[PDB]
Amino acid sequence: GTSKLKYVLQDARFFLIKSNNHENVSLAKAKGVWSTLPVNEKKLNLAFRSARSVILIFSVRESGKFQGFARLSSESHHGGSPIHWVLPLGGVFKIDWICRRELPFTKSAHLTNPWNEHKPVKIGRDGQEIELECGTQLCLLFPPDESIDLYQVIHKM
Repeated sequence: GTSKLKYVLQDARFFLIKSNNHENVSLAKAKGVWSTLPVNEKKLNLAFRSARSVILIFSVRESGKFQGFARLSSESHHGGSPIHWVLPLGGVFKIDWICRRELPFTKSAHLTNPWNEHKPVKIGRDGQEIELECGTQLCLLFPPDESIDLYQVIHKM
């Protein structure tokens, strides 16, 4: 169903994450981690303290798709196990995946983001915030990921 998903997204904040390659998203999906440039790191840390859920929605540049979405489970921290990103960096955020399935941009064409001049939600720099209603509807468009159990995510809220 979609009910636990809606509960997790209630009053969440949403951020568009743009990755230059698939390898980094694959690493994030396998290890449950993300890292971003300091300007976005500071914004995500502020959001994590201020909201019940902070949701990252991932898109690989040139792919024409989103690759899934995840919820922050920590602020950024240094000194952990190093991650061999493919680089073109601040701390590491732990994340719990909510959906690991892809969504083509063709299916999000009816959603515009008020915080980016009402451009289609697919358009945005890495770290662009997505307004609550746009972000909720975007997450609800993804195919259901029946491999994930949101019971444990709910307990971290």
